[PDB]
Formats: sequence, structure tokens, C-alpha cells
Amino acid sequence: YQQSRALKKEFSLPMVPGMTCGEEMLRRSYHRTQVHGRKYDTNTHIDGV
Amino acid sequence: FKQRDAVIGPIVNDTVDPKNFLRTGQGIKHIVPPVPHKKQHRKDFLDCG
Amino acid sequence: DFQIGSIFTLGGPLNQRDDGQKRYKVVHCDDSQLRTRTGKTLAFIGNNVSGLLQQTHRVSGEAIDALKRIREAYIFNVGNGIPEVGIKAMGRHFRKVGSDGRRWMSYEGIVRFVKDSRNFNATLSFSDTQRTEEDVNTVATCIYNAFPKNEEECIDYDFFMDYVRGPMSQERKDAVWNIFRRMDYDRDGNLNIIDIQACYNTQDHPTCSVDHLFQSDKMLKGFLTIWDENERCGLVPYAEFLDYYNGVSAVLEDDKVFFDVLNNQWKLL
Amino acid sequence: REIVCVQAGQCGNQIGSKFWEVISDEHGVDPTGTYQGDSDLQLERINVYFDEATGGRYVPRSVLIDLEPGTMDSVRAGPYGQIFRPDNFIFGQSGAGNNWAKGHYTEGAELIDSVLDVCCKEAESCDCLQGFQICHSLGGGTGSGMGTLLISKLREQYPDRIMMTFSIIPSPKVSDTVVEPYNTTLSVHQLVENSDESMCIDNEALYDICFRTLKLTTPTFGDLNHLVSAVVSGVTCCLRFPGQLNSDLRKLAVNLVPFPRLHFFMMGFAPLTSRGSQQYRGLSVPELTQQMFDAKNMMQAADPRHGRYLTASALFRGRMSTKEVDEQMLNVQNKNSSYFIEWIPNNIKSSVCDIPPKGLKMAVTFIGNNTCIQEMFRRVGEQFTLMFRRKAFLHWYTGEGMDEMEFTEAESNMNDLVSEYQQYQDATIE
Amino acid sequence: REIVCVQAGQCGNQIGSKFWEVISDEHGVDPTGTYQGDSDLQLERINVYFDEATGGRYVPRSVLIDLEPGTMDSVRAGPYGQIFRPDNFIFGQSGAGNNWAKGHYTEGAELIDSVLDVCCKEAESCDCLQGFQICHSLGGGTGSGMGTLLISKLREQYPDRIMMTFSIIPSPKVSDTVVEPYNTTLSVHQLVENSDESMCIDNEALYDICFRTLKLTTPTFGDLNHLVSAVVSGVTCCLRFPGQLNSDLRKLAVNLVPFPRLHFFMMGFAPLTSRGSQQYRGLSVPELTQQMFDAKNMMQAADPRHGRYLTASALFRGRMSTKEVDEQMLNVQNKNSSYFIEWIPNNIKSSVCDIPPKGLKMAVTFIGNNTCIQEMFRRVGEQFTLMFRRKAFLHWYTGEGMDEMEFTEAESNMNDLVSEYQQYQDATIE
Amino acid sequence: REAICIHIGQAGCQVGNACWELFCLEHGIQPDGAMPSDKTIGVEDDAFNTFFSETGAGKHVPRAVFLDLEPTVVDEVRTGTYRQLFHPEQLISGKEDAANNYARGHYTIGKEIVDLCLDRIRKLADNCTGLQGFLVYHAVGGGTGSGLGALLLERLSVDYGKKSKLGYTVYPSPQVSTAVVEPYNSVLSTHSLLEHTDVAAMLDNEAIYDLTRRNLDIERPTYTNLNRLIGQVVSSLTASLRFDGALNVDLTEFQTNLVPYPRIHFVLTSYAPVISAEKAYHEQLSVSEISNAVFEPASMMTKCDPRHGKYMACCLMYRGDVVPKDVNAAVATIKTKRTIQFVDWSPTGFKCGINYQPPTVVPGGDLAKVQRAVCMIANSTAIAEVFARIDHKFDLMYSKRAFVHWYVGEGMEEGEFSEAREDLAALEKDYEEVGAESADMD
Amino acid sequence: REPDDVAGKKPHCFEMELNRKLVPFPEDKTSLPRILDYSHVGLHRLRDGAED
Ligand SMILES: Nc1nc2c(ncn2[C@@H]2O[C@H](COP(=O)(O)OP(=O)(O)OP(=O)(O)O)[C@@H](O)[C@H]2O)c(=O)[nH]1
Ligand SMILES: Nc1nc2c(ncn2[C@@H]2O[C@H](COP(=O)(O)OP(=O)(O)O)[C@@H](O)[C@H]2O)c(=O)[nH]1
Ligand SMILES: Nc1nc2c(ncn2[C@@H]2O[C@H](COP(=O)(O)OP(=O)(O)O)[C@@H](O)[C@H]2O)c(=O)[nH]1
Ligand SMILES: [Mg+2]
Repeated sequence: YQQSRALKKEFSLPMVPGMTCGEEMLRRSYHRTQVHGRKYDTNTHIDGV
Repeated sequence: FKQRDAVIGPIVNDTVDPKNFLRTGQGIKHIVPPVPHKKQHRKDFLDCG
Repeated sequence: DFQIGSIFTLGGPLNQRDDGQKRYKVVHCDDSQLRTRTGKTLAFIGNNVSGLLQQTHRVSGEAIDALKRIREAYIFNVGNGIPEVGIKAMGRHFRKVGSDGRRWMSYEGIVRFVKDSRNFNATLSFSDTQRTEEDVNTVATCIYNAFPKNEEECIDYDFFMDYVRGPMSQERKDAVWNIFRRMDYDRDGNLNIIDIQACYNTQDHPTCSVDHLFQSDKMLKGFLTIWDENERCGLVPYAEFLDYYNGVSAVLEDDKVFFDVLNNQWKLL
Repeated sequence: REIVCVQAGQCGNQIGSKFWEVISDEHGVDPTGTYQGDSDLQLERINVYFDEATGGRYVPRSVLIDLEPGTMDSVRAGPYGQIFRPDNFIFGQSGAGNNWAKGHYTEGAELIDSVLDVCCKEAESCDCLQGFQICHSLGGGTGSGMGTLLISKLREQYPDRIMMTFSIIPSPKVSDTVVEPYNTTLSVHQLVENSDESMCIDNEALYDICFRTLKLTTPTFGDLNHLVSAVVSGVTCCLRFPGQLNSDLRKLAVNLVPFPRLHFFMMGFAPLTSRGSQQYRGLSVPELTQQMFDAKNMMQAADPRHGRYLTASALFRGRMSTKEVDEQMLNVQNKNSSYFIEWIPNNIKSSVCDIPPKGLKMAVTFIGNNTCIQEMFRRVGEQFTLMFRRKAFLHWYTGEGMDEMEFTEAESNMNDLVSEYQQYQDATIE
Repeated sequence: REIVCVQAGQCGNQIGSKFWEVISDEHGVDPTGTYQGDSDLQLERINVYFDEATGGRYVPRSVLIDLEPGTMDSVRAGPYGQIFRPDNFIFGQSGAGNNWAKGHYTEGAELIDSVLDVCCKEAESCDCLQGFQICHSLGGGTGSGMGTLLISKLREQYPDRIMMTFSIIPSPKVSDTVVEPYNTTLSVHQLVENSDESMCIDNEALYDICFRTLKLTTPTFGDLNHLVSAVVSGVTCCLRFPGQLNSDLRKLAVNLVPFPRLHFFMMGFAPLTSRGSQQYRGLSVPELTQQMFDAKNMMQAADPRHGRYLTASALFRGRMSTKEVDEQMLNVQNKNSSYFIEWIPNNIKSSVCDIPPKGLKMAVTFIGNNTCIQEMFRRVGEQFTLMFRRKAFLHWYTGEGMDEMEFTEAESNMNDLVSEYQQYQDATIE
Repeated sequence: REAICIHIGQAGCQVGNACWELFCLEHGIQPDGAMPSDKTIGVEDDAFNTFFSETGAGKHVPRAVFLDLEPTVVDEVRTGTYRQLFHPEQLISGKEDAANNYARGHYTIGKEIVDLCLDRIRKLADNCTGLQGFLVYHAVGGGTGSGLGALLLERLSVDYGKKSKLGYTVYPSPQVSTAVVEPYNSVLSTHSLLEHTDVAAMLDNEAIYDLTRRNLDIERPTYTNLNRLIGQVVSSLTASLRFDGALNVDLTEFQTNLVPYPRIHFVLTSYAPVISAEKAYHEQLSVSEISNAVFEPASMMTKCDPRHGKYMACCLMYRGDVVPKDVNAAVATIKTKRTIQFVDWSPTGFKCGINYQPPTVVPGGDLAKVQRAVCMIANSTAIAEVFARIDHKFDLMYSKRAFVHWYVGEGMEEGEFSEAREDLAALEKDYEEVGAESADMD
Repeated sequence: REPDDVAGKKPHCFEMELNRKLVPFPEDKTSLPRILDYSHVGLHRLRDGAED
């Protein structure tokens, strides 16, 4: 009785209205990419064939 | 039963002018017209002699 | 791989409705718009490695003899000569269903199981109690090592009843499930004791109608007795129903007798 | 019964991003749009906020408007940004400059037709359209100007529906913008005619909530916008789940507004528990009620002790007895009788819903209509009169084209609103 | 029921090449002429556009005419060029020079007899002849002059058939030719008397379709001509496939034209949507109806909001319910009643065909008769009057031989067309 | 999104070298104009677009013009290290200088050179889709900076119209001086600058020398240090356009918040964590400490004391790891101070900005590395004292027509001196009138 | 450049207990058997015209 090829999927903890930390401040580079005025397609992800 | 509608969209660019500003008391109010209703009064008045 | 009766598994759950790997069986197949029929000869259908492992496995004879004497002990002592109730109580300690979708047997559960047969006992002296402990431990060890194990060292209940009860066709399982579906008015996995009381058919039974050897209401009360949780909350899960009908199907041989008694047993709509 | 959301300006777009994260989490929607939830109760009302796209996907009933796309580029780059429909994003080519006249008259008339086309497509798509919901700040430029312009046009198009706004109002201690009094006064003048119900939030109250109640060491705007998204998603909870006493936005409006001009309310959300004290207090309906009425938990600077409650509403989520709710509301009304207007026999409406937010046993959101809101308008009118008498920055607005008479109308209307609140506070039976 | 196609001038020959590629693809005809299709539904109406050549081959019933062979040599060198019958290419030795008088009077009368001989051979070859279909531009030289000459000759010889035209007309913002107003005015004067149905397209409107709706990064004339060929092949789809409610060109004319001069129509095609957006919007009959009415999807610069619909027609392709179609057309007429002429109780005709275009689940082509077309004629008449008062470039036309009275009548006739449209827009029952 | 930089004369070109060095190092463009090929980040960022444009082969080129009347400084830029970065058309050089004469720049020589500059700026403005302002760097003490800067800003103001024009301006220091005729050029420049500039920031070298001596440990500073500090300030103000943040600030927001009346558009500027590496390890640098730092007069880059006037508006830009609650607590504490006073007609005196990108470190630089910084621009009545001192110097010399014959020979009427001096006198009276409380006037 | 930071490491020892379900528990229900007294089918009414 062994696990087959596909893998377990993990789900994150619930978002309580309180008890959240400043995870947005852990980044060290905040360059912004221009999408609306330049890219016609925008950043729409389409999977590979 | 009512299903969806298509909609054409109004042109409201020419309506907005700086000389015609909003004043107190000219907001849009929706009041239904009164409808008269007939009421029956078959209830006999109390007669305890 | 998508023929009728093909069992396959793909992988771990990808949504929150399941908690473990599950097997799927194809019940319908349509090919009105299929133009490329591909197939590999001399190959297994679907992804059913557990079934292949069960088919290729072989169990020892002394294990079969031990289970035979254990079944006899339940049928007499735990029942009253009625084989259905005896087999029903035989899987009492393995009712819990895991995230895989199948019931597992632990070694301690097996030891508790064999001890409940009321056969390995004697006078309450110290030496006799020690001898009974040694005997039940040897029997439990013999049974435990004759079956394949998974991670955490457990064996399968269905493969166990394949040698306790015997093979069972798909039609019998379908009919049992159809009765359970008809009797369950919610969509949970529990039956109410009042529904069982209302839908059972003690009245037309010939031992109460033409022979007058038993009373109808007394036999109805005796039937309500055998359920394990009738005096406390009155909920009968799916596993207990399937255990009772495992015993019933083990008792009878012929298909038409099984189907006739199955239809006559319950007066459903 | 469906709600259509509008997000305007930087504050509106950021709060909207956090709101749609909270809503997608509660209904188990993957950021790809696929449903991965675990109960049918989640699916049977998903239509209320999401439209269904083909093969599983859901798209949020939302319109994003801003005059420069920088914030929108930030939200599209965010973790849930992909869910938004590309055609929903409406933008111009130059900013509002924090100027009401520019945001209302120059780029407003240029973009407004595209915003009306998108909003009418979202409105007509619904089976049965309930009210609109708008998030914006009143002190800004595109938030104030485009929010009030779009509200006026939607009130012309759909006068029978509900118009609801969530609004950020300037703090009493520190300004974030120098020209705040003009923008606030003109926006309040527009809202009192057009709006049906308006909620006001001070950022200073959220900072004090975070530091004193939650004791967060390093709070960020994501936390403040999460608290706001929590209450916003809570007010509509009875619309989309079963319960013992159902409620609806129109039922709240009918029970909260005694007279049509008095539609400004205070807001609060109760189960905030400190980062290291959950072991000291068990969950119970009295605990929620005690936090519910504590002024520390109210998101505006005005305090109830200087006014009186005309009406209040409490929406409870969770499995609880109706007896405890009714007796708590009776005990609070009886013990503090001086703070409730006496010519109304019962000021509090209650509602009970079976499904709590994930990870909480119970929750309640509180909406309050209190006369102490008159103190905020008086302060704004004072600052407006100080700036206007000296023409402090008036040349920007007059150069755009505004008549000075508009400023005197807005001041007179706000002063009359303050007078009306003061008169109803001191009314008596005789 | 056979249609004969005429392709005139550079624009006509180029659009025609793409049209015959689209039609050959839909019926599965190889560029060698061999049938390679995969359903009997393709073969059973192949006669409508193709004649049968020996041992399997099919040849298309089309005449190509031009005054300089450059375009014809380009299309003959193309991938499908071989299918065309060699004897069907008619050409001269010098260009039209973008001059209406040269194309109509000098080289027109010189070549027209060979074109009429080929057109008569093609008409008399059909077992039953349906109307002629012609593609040309109105701003050019040989297209306008020789096309209108041929139209007049075919109307003399076949007055009982249908005459249908697809025509390209000058953009309101940028001209492709300096002398466009003269050629356009004279051509519209000829068409309003001779034509039975005329469709008008602005290249600028196709640019706006591509950029706003389809968001193509690098469009080419092949894309614009593909959109036109798609709509052209869609109008005739019910003539050549089975369906639940058949329709025909004569039945369309009878339902669309209230009075014989009011035969100028706007055109549209619905399932246009960008590759990035397609994941966000499922195809449905209400979605075809929403795109169908939206002025963004219409191929003319005039917008319906300045006029009123006298009549409209919608042709649906696919297996679909009639309840969805009849209800959507009633709903759009009732909701937006101010844009529909009130003295006609129902302005929309519907038609349903079972076979959609390959690769699309559903499609609709829309034809609309709207009074807002009067503003385009007014603009052309203004530019004509500006040029004529100063005798702009007139010596070219007068040197060919034209009398000025042609110019004064054509201007007067267009002005009367604008006045008559304006009168029916503002008409009332009394 | 886009901004165009105009550098005029010697100070403006030398400050431009430091600015473009910093913007290259912050975005990552190499001196030859190509992004490094060793990095395999996979993502293709565009944030540079505010300051650079790509051709298509991947070279970057900057949105700037360099204008000078003498060739030497521009030829030094052409032969320097960034030679391959700039397009040769952007580097414009004349034959001879304006010789400290505003008249020579405005009437005789800049009038000849101005049309080439306008054609280059037009060629830049045509390659934009969201231009939101011009940044101008010049000194008003010299002839070409004053005369051609005024003439070019005037022409830009007629041609582009409403678009904003922000100036960084070096005014004559109160005791450091470089030329005798500085007051005449500064007065005549300032006369044009009142009508044709939206916000003007003033700098004095004596203040930056004092700041580099006191805070940094440099005994013998030179112009490269001052230019690196100015580059840091410009990077702080323009960071709001280029990186993510809590409260962004568009260039149009400055004019709306800081200018109460159309003539009152001159603002003071200061920068907080100017500190050396050896001091940086003895002290923590929290938000409240740098907020307290920006208000000390020892931090200012113009020699004026704001304690001699009243504030009308302040704009505080925070960049780096800062949280809004600390900014609010700091500003309320500053508001409590008794030596800080606001005019009674300006109750809401503050505008705030918060950006997440910390300041960049330059390999040979003298500033320490810090996680956060704040920069302030503010409008105050104390500014009237700078003009009053430039006036006495103008009046003392003009009493004897000390040098006027040069200006009259180069094309100017003598009347223009009296007009400009009377306009600056009226500006002084404007600063007296605007600062009077309303309670006193009833 | 410098790499970013993430904080997914060293969590609490009992993270797997926390639930992610909207409804972790089903509703509780029970049942009672019936006591068949004569009132179970005696005392019932019969149709208005029942004939032997
Ligand atoms: N901070 C700073 N000040 C400078 C710099 N270069 C010159 N200055 C000052 O600016 C004033 C001189 O102005 P210049 O730029 O030399 O004048 P110009 O633009 O060359 O005008 P012309 O001499 O006519 O060519 C003096 O006060 C100098 O101290 C510099 O690189 N940095
Ligand atoms: N709660 C909250 N307030 C914000 C946020 N962003 C800006 N604000 C506040 O809104 C006001 C600025 O308005 P703003 O959104 O910039 O106006 P706009 O320029 O028209 O978009 C100030 O009081 C800010 O403190 C945010 O994300 N959350
Ligand atoms: N949509 C479209 N328009 C075209 C095409 N070729 C030319 N045109 C337009 O038709 C007009 C030129 O007419 P043209 O065909 O050259 O006239 P001719 O010289 O008489 O053949 C201009 O408005 C062109 O833009 C084409 O392939 N597609
Ligand atoms: Mg010089």
C-alpha cells in the first residue's frame, strides 16, 4: 500500500481577524513592474501545452 | 421568472457642468403613488343589552 | 483502463473533501465520440496494485484453522447458535474507518479480538491464567503474521473477511447498498433505530404466522437488541449494517435464496 | 440577491484587495479561481459575490477605478491579483493631485462613461440586484471626486436599490493631507443627499485598537485593512448563510435610520483578543457584548458618553441560544437607560447566523447610530471656516472652475446637519 | 440558390482573396480544388458558391476586375490563387488614378463589355440565380467608378434579383486619399438609386475593434479582411445549412427596409474577445446580445446613442433554444425603448442556424438600420461643399469631361437623404 | 511614470553626474548601458522606465539633456566614464560662456542656443506616454544658469502649459561668495522665477559645508560630496514613483499641498540620517530620532533659521522600514513643541509619504548605510530674510550704478533693475501680510 | 543584490491540530425506540360507512 505519483496538497491556516505579523516587511527589494499602461495581455498566466 | 437584460449605456459627459452644482433638497426620491383599498366592516357592534 | 469494473487510484486529495488516498471504480462508460482506441495487451487494467498483491499472496493453513476455530467460538458463545449475530459481533473492535477508506487491524486489536471468543480460559488460578495468556498470544501472533502489513503495522479487514466470510459477488453488495440507501432519509452514514423497528418484517414470518412458535413483537424486540448502540443514542453506522449482512451472506450459499430472503426481510416501499 | 463592489483610489483599491482575500478564504476559492472548499454551505451562495466563468472558475463582482495605475499594478502583482477580470480595471493618464475639483470635473468627466459601462454590465448580470458597496477615502482626490460622481450617476440609474459606502475620515490629531477640510466638506455635502447609509472610520482609532487591544509589535496597513475587511464581510454574513433570525441590508437601514438625513453610523467588531491573554477569558455572549459596547473597540474618535443612542444593531455568528441574546440586550438597555433616547421603546435589533468565521467559535459586528457624530462635523466646519475666510488654497479650486457659492452651500448643509442632531439630542416628550 | 461574387479594385480583390480562403476552409476544399471534408453537411450545399469541374474539382463563381494587374498578380501568386478560373481575370493596361471620371467613363466603358459578357455567362450557368454580391471601396478610383457602372448594367439586365454591396468608406479622422469626398459623393448618389442593400465599414472602426476588443499587438490587413470575411460568410450561413428558422437575403431586405431609400446598415460580429480575457467570460446568448448592442463592436464611427433603430436583424448559428433568443430580443427592446422607433411594435428579426463556424461554440452576425448614419453623410457633404466652393482639384474631373451639374445633384441628393433621416428620427404619431 | 531632467551650466551638470551615477547603481544598469548577463532572476523588470528607455537591443539610455555655453565641462562628460551611456545629441555645448552676465545669457547667446535645447526636449517628450513633470537643476549666481534657465523655463511654460516644473536652485550663500555681481544675477533670475516655476527648492553651499563638517567627519570637503547629498535628496523625492509603498506621493501633490498663494512657492529642504560609519555604530536610528533630527536647524541645506518665522505646510517623505503608527506618534510629538509655530489659517499642516525601498549605498560614498531615512520640504515665512539680504547688497551697489554698463551693453534697459527690485520689495510685503493672524484683524 | 527572507521555519509543535474546515463537526442527533402499548393501533378511528 504505497502512495501513487500525485502528491499531497497542503492548505494554509485560517485568517483570524487578529494575530497577524508584518510578513510584507521581510522582502528586501520592492521594484514595481508597469503592467497596465504597457502590457496589452497583462500578467495573465496560461499553462504550457 | 425574469432572465437577464442587455444594456446600451447612457452618455452623461455633457450633463456635468461646473455652473450647475448640487443644492439642498434636489436629490432623487422614489415615492410610489397612493393606492386606495376598500375595507369591509361586516363586524356587528357589541350589543350586551 | 476505463472499462466497467476497473478500479484505479491517482494520488493524494487535491481538495478538502477527502483526507487520504482513495480508490475509484468505473460504473458507466460512453464512447459515442471515441475514434482512437488504445490498449496494451497482457497488461493489468487500471491502477489496482493492492488487488494484485492480494491475489498473489498466499496464507498458511494453520492460520485458516485458527480462524475456523475462532469463528466457531463466536458463533456458539457470543451468539446463541445463530451464525449471523455471531459473525456480526466478530468485527466489533474494527468499526473505525480510516482516511484511506478501509478498516485496519492492529495487533493489540487482534489480541483483544481472540480473547473475546470465550474459548481460551480455565480456572482462575495463577498458573492457568498464565497458560491462557501464552496460548492466546501464540494464536494472535500466528494470525497476525499471515497477512500483509502497511505502514504502522496494520492489516486489512476486507482481506480478513475474505477468509472468514468468503468471496462475495458484486450483485450482493449492490443490493445491500440499495437497501441502505432506501432506508436512509438523510444523507449521513447513520440509520435510526425507529426506522429499523418500523421497516422490519416480523409479522409475516412463518414462525409467527403459520407455526405460532414465536411471537411477533417479542422477536421484533430481540431483533432490536442485537444492534450495539440501540439503548443509548439509536444510531447504526454503515459498517455495522455491512457486518450484519456479511454474516448473512456467509450463512447462505445460493444466490436466489439470498435475494429472496433479502427482499422479504424489509418491507420498504 | 447580489452585491456589486466599487474600489476607488489608493485606499479603496488596497482595502478591496484585502477584502477579496478574506472573502476568497471564507468560501475556499483558490487564487487560480478553482473551488477547493469542503462544504456545500460554501457553494450554495457563492453567486452573491462571484460570477461563474467556464470550467469551474469564479470572478469577483468588482470595479477598480484610479487615475494612475500604480496601485492597480501593485494589486495585480499581489498573491490573489490574478482573480480580477482584466477589463474591470479603468485608468487615466494623470493623477488627481489630492484636488476635489480636478478629480470631479477634469479627469472625472473624461473617464466616467467607461466606469458606467462596466458598472451597468455588472449590475445587469445579477439575478436580483441588491445594493451597491463603495470603498473610498473622503480626504483624497480621486476617492472623493470619482466616488461622489459615480454615486450620483448610479443613484440616477438605480434609484430603488441601496447605496452603501465605507469611508475614511481625517483624524482629529494629525492630518495626512493639508487641504483635507475642503474635500471632506464637499464630499459630506454630496453624501447626505445621495447616500442611504454611510460608515466612517478614523485611522487613529485603528492604530489605538492595534496597540492597546492587540498589542502588535510592528503593525502594518495590511492589519488595519484586515480589520476593516473583517467587519465589511461580517455585515453581509446573514445575506449568504442560514440562521435562526435572518437579516438583510434593507432591514438594517429600516431599523437604523429614524429620519432620512440621520444616516451616519459608527462601526465595531468584537472578538479582538490580545496576543498573549486568550487563556484569561472564555468565549461567551456576555464577553462579546462587553467588548461590543466598549468605546475602545469603536472605529471612530467620537465617544458615546457625550451623546445618546437613537438605534443600534448587532449581528451574531455562531451556535448560541436566542434567550442569551435577548436578555443581554434587555440588561444593557435597562442598566444604562440614560444613554438611550427615551421616546423610542427599544433601540437595539438583534440577528443570529449559524456559521461563524473560520477559526472563531463566535463573532458579532456592531453598527451604532449616535448623536456624538455631530462633534466631528463641527470640527470640520471650524477648520473649513478658518481656511475659507483667508482664501488659504482656494485659487486651485477656483482656477479649475468651481463657483465659490458651492462652498457656502456645503458649509450651510453641514451646519444644518449638526443643528438637526443637536435638536434631536435635547428633544423631550412633554 | 446561387450567389455570384464581384471583386473590384485593390480593396475588393484583397478582401475577396481572404473571403474565398474562409469559405474554402468552411467547406473543406483543398487549394487544388479537391474535397477533403469530414461531414456530408459540407457537400450538400457546395453548389451555392462552387461549380463542379471534372473528376472532383470545384471552381468558385467569382469575377475579378481591375485596371492594373498588380493586385491580381499578387493574389494569383498566393496559396489559394490556383482555384480561380483563368478566364475570369479581366484587366487593362493603365490605372484609374483615383479619379471617378476616368474609372467610370474612359477605361470603364472600354472594359465593361468583357465583364458583362463574363457575368452573363456566370448568371446563365446557374440553375436558379440568387442576387449578386459585390465588394469594393468607395474612396478609390476603379472600385467606385467601374463598380457603380457595373451595378447600373446588372440592374438593367437583372432587375428582379437582389443587389447587395459591402463597401469601405472614408474615416472621419484621417484620409487615405485627398480627393475622397468627390468619389464618395458620386458613388453614394449612384448607390442610393441603384442598390437594394448596402453595408458600410470604416477601416478606423476595424482598428478600434482590434485595439480595444482584441488587443492585438501587431495587426495586419489580413486580420481586418478576416473580420470582414467572417461577417460576410456569416450573413449567408442560413442560405447554405439547415436550421430551425430559415432566412434569406430577400427576407432580410423585406424585414429591414421600411422605405426604399433607407437601405444603409451598420454591421457587427459578437464573439470577439482577447486571448487574455477569454478565461474570464463564458460564451452565452446574453453575452452575444450584450456584445451585439455595444457600440464598441460596431464597424462604423457613428454611434447608435445619437440615433434610433428603425429595424435590426440577428442571425444566430448553432443548436440552441428559441426561448433564449426571443426573450433576449424582447428584453433589449423593452429596457432601452428610447433608442427604438416607437411606431414599430417590434424592431428585431431573429434567425437560427444549426451549424456554427468551426472552433466557436456559438456566433451571431448583426445588421442594424439606424438613423445615426445621417451624421456621416452630413460630414461628407460638408467636406464636398468646402472643396467645391473653391473648385478644389476640379480640373482633373472636368478635363476627363464631367459636367458640374452631376456634382450639384449628388450634393443635393445626399443633403435630402440627411434631411429625410432627420425627419423620421423626430417623427411622432400625433 | 516618466520624468525628464534638464541640467544647466556647471553646477547643474556636475550635480547631474552624481545623480545619474546613483540612478544607474540603484537600478543596476552598467556604465555601457547593458544589464548584467550573469544574473538568472528570470523576471524582466521595468522600474527603470521612469528614468531610462530601451532601444530593443537591450541598451539603456537616459531621459536627460546637458546644456552649457562653455565646452569644457560637457567635453569632460563626453570623455569621462559614462561616455557610452548618453546619446551624443543630449550633450549640447556652445563656444563661449555668459561671463557671469545674466543679460548675455538671456538676450544675446542663450537666445541663439535655446531652440536646439527646445528641439531636444521635444524629442524626449515625444517618447513618453505618462510624462508628469520636468526636473531642473541650475544656479542663479552665474550668468548662463540664470539667463538661459529663466528663458528656457519661460518657453517650456508657454509650450507645455499645465505640466509641472520643479526647480532645484543654488542661491548665493550669505558669506561664502564666488563672484562680485551675484546679487544682480540672482535678483533678475528671481523676477522671472516667480512667474514661471511651480515649486523652487533653495540650496546654499555654506549650509552643506557646515552639515558635512558637523555630522560627517570630513575636514576638507569638496563639491563632489555636496553633489552626492543632492543626488540622495532627488532619489528620495522620486522614489515614490519607482517602488512599492504604503503612501505614494505623485509630483503633482507637492504643488497642491505646499503652495497657498501663487507667489508663495519657495520651500526649504532638509535630510535626516547624515551620519558617519563610526558614529553609526554608537547609536540606534529609530523613526522618532530621525523625525526629531529633520527639525533641527543644523540639518537644513539652506542658511535660514525657521524659528524666525511660521510654517504654512510641511511634506514629510519616509523611505525604508517604517510603520505608519510611528510616523503618527512622531509628528504629534513634533506638533507639541513650543519653538514650532503654524499660521492660524493653516490648521492641517502636514502631508506624509511612506515608501519601502531603503536608500542605496555608493561604493566611494561618505554616508553610512542605514535601514531608513526621512526627507522634508516645508514652506515658512523665515524665507523673507534671505531676499532682504540680497536686496541690501543690490541697493548698496545700484546706488552708484556700479556695474550696470556691462548689462546695458549686452542688451538690457536700465529700467529692468528698478522693476525687479520693486517686485522683490512687494514679495517681502507679501511675506509680512500672509503671516498676520486672523484673530488680530477681527 | 541581497536575497529575500521568509518565515515558514520552526513553527509550533502542534500546528497539525489546527483545523482548516468551515464545519469540522457534524450535527449531533439521537433516536428513541417506541413502546408498543395497545394505544399503538387501538383507539384509531374507522371510515364513516365500514360494513361487516
Ligand atoms: N553645490 C555646488 N555648487 C556649485 C557647483 N559648481 C558651482 N557651484 C556654485 O554656483 C555658483 C557658480 O555658478 P556657475 O554654475 O559656475 O555659473 P554658470 O552656470 O557656469 O554661469 P557662467 O559662469 O556664465 O557659465 C557659485 O556660487 C559656486 O559656488 C557644484 O558643483 N556644486
Ligand atoms: N486604512 C487605510 N487608509 C489609507 C490607506 N491608504 C491611504 N489611506 C489614507 O487615506 C488618505 C489618503 O487618501 P488617498 O487614498 O491617497 O486619496 P487618493 O489620492 O485620491 O487616492 C490618508 O488619510 C491615508 O492615511 C490604506 O491602505 N488603508
Ligand atoms: N479594409 C481594407 N481596406 C483597404 C484594403 N486595401 C485598400 N483599402 C482601402 O481602400 C482605399 C483605397 O482604395 P483602392 O482599393 O486603392 O481604390 P482603387 O485604386 O480604385 O483600387 C483606402 O481607404 C484604403 O485604406 C484592404 O485590404 N482592407
Ligand atoms: Mg560657467
